[PDB]
Order: sequence, then structure tokens, then C-alpha cells
Amino acid sequence: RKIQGGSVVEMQGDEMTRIIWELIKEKLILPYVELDLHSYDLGIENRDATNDQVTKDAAEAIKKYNVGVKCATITPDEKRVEEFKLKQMWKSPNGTIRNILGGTVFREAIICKNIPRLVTGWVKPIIIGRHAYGDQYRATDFVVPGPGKVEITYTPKDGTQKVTYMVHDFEEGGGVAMGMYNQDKSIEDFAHSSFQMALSKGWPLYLSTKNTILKKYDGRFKDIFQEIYDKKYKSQFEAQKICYEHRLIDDMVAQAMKSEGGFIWACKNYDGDVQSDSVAQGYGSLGMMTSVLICPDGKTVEAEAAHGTVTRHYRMYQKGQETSTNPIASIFAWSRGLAHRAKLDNNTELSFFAKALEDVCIETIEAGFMTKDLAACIKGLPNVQRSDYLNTFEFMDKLGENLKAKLAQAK
Amino acid sequence: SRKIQGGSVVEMQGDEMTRIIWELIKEKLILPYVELDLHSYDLGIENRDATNDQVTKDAAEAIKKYNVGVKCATITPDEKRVEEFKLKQMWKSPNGTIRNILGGTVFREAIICKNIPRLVTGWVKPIIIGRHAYGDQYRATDFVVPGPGKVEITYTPKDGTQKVTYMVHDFEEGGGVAMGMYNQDKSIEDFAHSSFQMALSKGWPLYLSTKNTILKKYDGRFKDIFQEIYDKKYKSQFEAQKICYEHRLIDDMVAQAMKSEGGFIWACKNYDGDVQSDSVAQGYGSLGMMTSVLICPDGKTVEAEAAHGTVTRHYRMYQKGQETSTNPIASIFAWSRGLAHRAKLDNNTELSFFAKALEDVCIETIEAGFMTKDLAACIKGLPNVQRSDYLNTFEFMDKLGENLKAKLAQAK
Ligand SMILES: NC(=O)c1ccc[n+]([C@@H]2O[C@H](COP(=O)([O-])OP(=O)(O)OC[C@H]3O[C@@H](n4cnc5c(N)ncnc54)[C@H](OP(=O)(O)O)[C@@H]3O)[C@@H](O)[C@H]2O)c1
Ligand SMILES: NC(=O)c1ccc[n+]([C@@H]2O[C@H](COP(=O)([O-])OP(=O)(O)OC[C@H]3O[C@@H](n4cnc5c(N)ncnc54)[C@H](OP(=O)(O)O)[C@@H]3O)[C@@H](O)[C@H]2O)c1
Ligand SMILES: [Mg+2]
Ligand SMILES: [Mg+2]
Repeated sequence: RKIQGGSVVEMQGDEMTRIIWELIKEKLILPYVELDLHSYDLGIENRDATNDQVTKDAAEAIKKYNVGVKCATITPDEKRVEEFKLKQMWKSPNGTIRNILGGTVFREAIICKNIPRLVTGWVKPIIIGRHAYGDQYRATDFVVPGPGKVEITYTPKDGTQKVTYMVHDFEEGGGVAMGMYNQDKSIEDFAHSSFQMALSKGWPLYLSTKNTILKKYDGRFKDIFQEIYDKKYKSQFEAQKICYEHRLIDDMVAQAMKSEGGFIWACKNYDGDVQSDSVAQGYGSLGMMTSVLICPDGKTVEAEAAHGTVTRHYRMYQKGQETSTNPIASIFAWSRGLAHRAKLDNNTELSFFAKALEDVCIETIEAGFMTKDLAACIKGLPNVQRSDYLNTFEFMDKLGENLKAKLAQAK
Repeated sequence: SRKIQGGSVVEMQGDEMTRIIWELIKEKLILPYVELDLHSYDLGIENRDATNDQVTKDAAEAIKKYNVGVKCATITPDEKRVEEFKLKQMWKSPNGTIRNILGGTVFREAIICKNIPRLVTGWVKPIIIGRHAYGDQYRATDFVVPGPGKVEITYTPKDGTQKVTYMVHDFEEGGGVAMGMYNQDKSIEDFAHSSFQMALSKGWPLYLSTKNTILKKYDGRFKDIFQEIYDKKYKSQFEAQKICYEHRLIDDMVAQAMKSEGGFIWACKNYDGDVQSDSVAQGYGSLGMMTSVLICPDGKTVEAEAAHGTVTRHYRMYQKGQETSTNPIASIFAWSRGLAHRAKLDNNTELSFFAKALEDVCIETIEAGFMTKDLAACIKGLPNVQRSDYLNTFEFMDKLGENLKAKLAQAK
């Protein structure tokens, strides 16, 4: 028989990651697990065909069933509009989903003992907690076509004072302008999730902002974190001999670079996006990073890879050129989603399966079978020969055989 | 005097640890050898408070007049600084004020010593960041939203045509924060030109990072302006020099930079240039080993500075009687880069030599094994550093002064 899995929302994506997603389902998931699978095609063509409604439907399903696993998707700009003959420049599906669900996206490298790092000192993990809501990812931006005034206005619902602020008087020429925002409740949730994560690991917590420049906007993040620390977590931190500190973002990225690792890093939405790619690459590869959205309700999660659709590799695939794209992050999206589904349902056999999936990945790499990005970590990209790595399909096949043998040997 | 006649330089004095080092540089390395027409503006936090920040605006206008400014790091106050100095207001960053007036691109690059290991294994060639100096978060209008209500952003054309209003957010429960920011086409164009010109002058490829998939209009404008200027002015020159230009999304770019061998110009928007220049400095060795020069669009006016701040944490050690070992090199190169530009403008051969000698002394001293604790930790690892591995802040300044005196004496 197969493992009885329960309800999981699956979102299919684009380009190289869509292909890998198909390989993962066929070789690693479907032969072993039967799921009540609620599938949503978030491929760019289906999003366009449905006027992006499929994205909103998917987010609602994640809230209902509490577990989503998402493949990387194209976020279109003008070049993608021309490529796919799109009706609109659709918004990022990740931004739409995260805007609805809220929460914190936690990202962490996937570590193999035989893979050298690019950053010499990082002997312990760095976990980024990326605030998943607002800021640049729900902004209202526009081109200023010529001379004129841009202003921003707040009108309270309760008929107290309305306030209009000058953004800029464009005296010559035009430019660009934007408004963005965040919400107190969302920032509070983000603080709680950061403090709880630090206590769960027994590691210090650092929050980064630029509150010397954005004194009101970023100052609010710093103030809410400090109030929540003092009122809810200071004594527990002191019990575990860990600390909480706010640092300016430019100081903090330098401190991270020279650290030994072993800390939680609470990042605003944009910083979390950018620095999670820097951290993933510092440890090894973007293909070796986990990403999980933990919603404030303590039960809903969305797992994904931190990287995109790997367009550059897909262009090689389209030309029939051999590719070696790392599928591990995509595989860990499935394993982390299934592990959460099993934790919610006390599903012992699914818990075992999800862990075995992750173990097979690490064991395969550490035994010396890997894609080109990891071979380059070991050898250096100049010294990498074709015999040092497997292409994407050979690697998927090797994982498939190693998983089959692990599940067989366990029963 | 028989000193080098150096000409007119605008000096802005600063705060905390860098203020201490700044005075040591002037007394030990500059004033013994160079006579300057020095236009000094005290941008210390107490004097900015006493002048209601007017000293900062006056300094910026002086840089416009004399074309050369050298700036010490300054405190940008938040609420805690208001309390510590009993400030009248939460003053704006002086860097932001000066850059907003001058415009241009801030170019940042590590200062490389052959005996100093990197934290990033692959960076064998230089990475030069060109940070757009104007606008975005550093000229933003931000505010607390005290409760439910609507935030909207409006554009009113100057020529009387129809005003446009866009919703930013309808706050339905609780409050939050909101902000507006902007940038100007002319400033973006100047940023593009300076970036393409730096790439051609160094002979390296150029990369622009944005997040135009998310900020499709705002960041798309940067991407479009760069591409149109590249196509119509620089592409044939790039191809002749066998270099290229590419736009990349910022999160891809930071990973590409991490695994690269170096050897590229990196055009960054104001905020990214701020953050990633600290990441790059640390990756090569230390925040104390990075140059920073604002190059204005007029092709004549520059403001040189260190990329790091006032090093408050070391200043607190100094205040409590604990030995400090703060790296002065970036501050020294602020002087040397400023004086080099002064000399280029004036065709002042002796001053050009002096400015280069100053930089050579710094490198030669560290390579000879005399260095502050940050660089000793690069070599040994911080847990293995012993007091005999490094010099304290004043000892290192003295050693630089001895070596500079000796170099200039031999030169004659
Ligand atoms: N979560 C998401 O849905 C998400 C995230 C980011 C971007 N995107 C979309 O993805 C598309 C491509 O964006 P992008 O090219 O900037 O970013 P990307 O897909 O993350 O790829 C950037 C580069 O990182 C490396 N890389 C990433 N994932 C890898 C993997 N699994 N194995 C090996 N190398 C890997 C490759 O470097 P080399 O070229 O050096 O081999 C690749 O070209 C865009 O349409 C973007 O909107 C979506
Ligand atoms: N250019 C400017 O005017 C400028 C730039 C940035 C910040 N600031 C102001 O500077 C003040 C302090 O900011 P901050 O603490 O975030 O940043 P910072 O002054 O850059 O110092 C951050 C940390 O970087 C290291 N570091 C920086 N410069 C160093 C040097 N020359 N030698 C050795 N180590 C060095 C030290 O790390 P360790 O503690 O690990 O030794 C230091 O504590 C704030 O008031 C801020 O507004 C101004
Ligand atoms: Mg990203
Ligand atoms: Mg900075």
C-alpha cells in the first residue's frame, strides 16, 4: 500500500523548476504517498488565462487546508509580457499569497559535510526570518511623467485630523514615485515569531533596520520588537543565556559576514529577500536553501524553494544543451510541507517518509553524487570536469533509486 | 612655507571615534607636509544641533564652490541620540543632506593588502560599487499611521491637467507605518552615465541590480534608462573593449557577486549600495579598508569619505579607559583621494605625489606586519589574536607617521 497523506495544496510553476517539479512528483512522491492533492497551475500562461484568479484561489486553499507546497513562478515585467503575449504585467504570485496569509518566511541553508563554503567562518547555521508582509512587495509605484507635485495623505476613519505630506515637487522633468506601508499587527506577529524561533534554537536574535534614515517607519519595527521583548521574552532569553539586539542593516550584514553563524536574523521583507540569497550562496548554493512561510495562526505553512525558476538553465534546456540544475531545495519544499501535514495529523508514517526524503538527499550528496553547482563548491568552477557531477535527470534518477532502497530497507 | 602648497579643500569634522582619528591624521600625516586653504565645517552632532543643521547645508555649498570635500563620519540621530545629547530635533543624516544637494554616484572599493586573507574565498579581482547617491529611502517622507484610515498618494501635474490619486492602503484594523519616496529622471541618467564611464575606464563589465519584477514602474525606470543609454551611447565602446552590460535582479546579483572572482562594476540603487558596500568591505577584510568617493555629475566636484560610521562601540571603549584598535586607513584615504583630486584640478605635481605616497605608506605598513586588531584577526582568526599581533589606534597612527616621514624624506 501507499502512505495515506491527507490534504496538501500544490502550486505548479514555470521554466526549469516546473520540469524538476514533474520529476520530483514522478520519482520521489507519487510512488509512495497518496495525497488529497489540491493542485493549482500557477504557470504564467494559466495565470494569464484566468486573469490571475488561480493565484488567489490557491492562497485561499492554503488557508483552508493549512499546507501548501509551491514551485517557483515567473513574475512578469515588460520582456515577459512580450514573450508570453500577456494581457497585463501580473503581480508576483508569491506577493499575492504572502499578502493574504501573512507571517514570517524562515530560510536556512541545507548543509552537507563535504561541501566547502564560500564564507570561511560559518560553522553554525544562520536562519533568516523574513517578514512576509508589506513594504516594497505591496507598494503603489508609478512613473511621474513631468513637472508636478507628489503628495501622500492619511485620512483617519474616525474624522480626526487629515494629514498631507509633501513627497516631492518635481520642478524640472519627471521621474518615479511610490508609497508603501506596513501594519502594526503584522509587525507584532513577526516579532513574536522571531523571538520564539530564537528560543526554540537557543540562539541570539538580531533585528536589522535603517531606523536612522527611516526614523518613523523603521523606528516602528525597532520599537515594537523592543516592547515585545521587554514584556514577553526578556526573562526567557536571560534564562537560556541568549540575547536580542537591534543593529543597522549595513552594520548587520558585515557582522553576519564575519560571524561564526548560529543566530536568528529578523529581516524586513526586502532585506530578507536579498540577504537570504547572499547567505544561501555563502554556504554553497541557492539550490541548498529551505524556505517556509509560517503564518501567525500557528498551523498554516507554505513551503517553497528560495530560488526562482532558473531561467538561464531553462534556456539551455530549450536548446537541448545539457543542464545540471540542483533540485534539492524543491525537494525540501515537498518534505517540509509533508512533515507539517504529518505533524498536524499525527501521521507517523508520513513523518517517517518526509524525514527519509531529506536524509536520502544529504546522504547522496555526501557520498559524492551531486549536481554541478555543488561540484564547483568542492573543486572550484575552473577545475570542474563533467565526470565530477550528474546532470539534472541523472541526479533525480540517483535520488529515486536511493529513496527506493531506503524505504525498502526500512520495511 | 616650504610645505606643499595644496590649495582649497572643504573639511567636514565628525563624531566619536572617527573624530579622534581625523585629528590624528591632520596632525601627523597632513599638516606637517601640506599647506592648505582649509574651509572647515564642524559637523559634530553638538555643532549641528547648535546651528539647527545649517552648518551641514553651508558645507555642501562650499563643496560646490571649491570642488573638493573631505568628510569625517557623523552621527545620524534617532530617539536614543536625541536623549543622549538633548537634541532640539531628530536631525537628518548629514550624508543624506549633502548628497541630496550635490547628486552623483558614490563609488566604493576595498583597499587591498597582499597579506590580509579574505572572508570570501573567490574575490581575487576588485569589485567596485557605484551607489546612486540621490533619492529613494534617503529622501523619503515616512510617518506613523496612528489607527484605521486611508493612505493615498497623489500626483498634481504642474500644467494644470487632471490630478491622479492612487490608494496605498486602507487600514481597517489598527495602524502601522507608511512612506512615500521618489527619484528623478535626470539623476537616474547621471547615475547611468557615471556607471558606464567607470566600467569603460576600468575595463570591467557593468551590472545593474534592481527589483523591477516587483517595483515594475519605479525600478523599471532605472532598468529602461540604463538600457537606452547603453544602446545609444556605450554599447559599441563596450564591445570594442570586450566587456558587457547586464541588468540582474538584486537577489540573484548578490549571490552572483558572492561566488564571482570579482572584476566588475556593480551599479546599485541608493539603499542596496549602502548595504552591499558594507558586505563587500567585510568580505575582503574590514570596513576600515574601503574607499568611498562621491563623484558629482559635473565631472569636477568630489566628496571623499570613509564608508564606515563613527565606530561608536570603539568610542565607548575609549570613554571607559579600555584600549582601542580602530583602523584609520579608510579615513586616511578620504584625505588622500580628496587631495589627489585637488591636485588633478590644479595640475599640482607635488601634491599628486604626496597623495599617492600617503596611500602607499598605508599598504606598505600593513604588509610589513604593522596593523590594527581587525586586520590581525583576518590573519589569525579572532580567537587566536594576541596583543603582540597588533597596534592600538594611537600606536598605528604613530607608525604610519614615522613611515610617511621616512618615505617623503627619501623622495627628496
Ligand atoms: N519564489 C519564486 O517564485 C521566485 C524567486 C525568484 C525569482 N523568481 C522568478 O524566477 C525567474 C528567474 O529569476 P532569476 O534568474 O533572477 O533567479 P533564479 O531563478 O533564482 O536564478 C538565478 C541564478 O541562481 C543560480 N541558481 C538558482 N537556483 C539554482 C538551482 N536550483 N540550481 C543551480 N543554480 C541555481 C543560477 O546561477 P547560474 O546562472 O550562475 O548557474 C541561476 O541562473 C524570474 O522570472 C523571476 O521572476 C521567482
Ligand atoms: N559615513 C557616515 O557618516 C556614517 C556611516 C555609517 C554610520 N554612521 C553613524 O555611525 C554611528 C555608528 O554606526 P554603526 O555602529 O552602525 O556603524 P560603524 O560606525 O560602521 O561601525 C560598525 C562596526 O563595524 C566595525 N568597524 C567599522 N569601522 C571600523 C574601523 N574603522 N575599524 C575597525 N572596525 C570598524 C566595528 O565592528 P566591531 O564592533 O565588531 O569591532 C564597528 O562596531 C551611528 O551614529 C551612525 O548613524 C555614519
Ligand atoms: Mg528572492
Ligand atoms: Mg552605510
